[PDB]
Amino acid sequence: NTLRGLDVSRTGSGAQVVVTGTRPPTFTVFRLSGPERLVVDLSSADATGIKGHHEGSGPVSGVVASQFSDQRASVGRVLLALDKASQYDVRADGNRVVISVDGTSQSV
Repeated sequence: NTLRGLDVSRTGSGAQVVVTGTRPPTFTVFRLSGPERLVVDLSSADATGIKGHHEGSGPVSGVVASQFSDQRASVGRVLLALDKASQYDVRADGNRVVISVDGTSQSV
């Protein structure tokens, strides 16, 4: 597999989404509106997270995942419907890709 685990840490200051994988992931993150959404596209690996979204995540209303094929390769799209406006921050560390969804406060 490429993606081996997927974790969501809902908290009031920021919700963290973690995607763990066997190789460093190429990704792109972007926004959509009507409804407010955050979208992550993952290459080589298609990471799908589901049923991990708690009914009390202050940020994430829900998460849908789908993979599409490009030749023998696969692109996975993760879609997070939101409860409030976010400023996402994404960083990689080893085989983990971290996305933290902050509200409107970016630095203390």
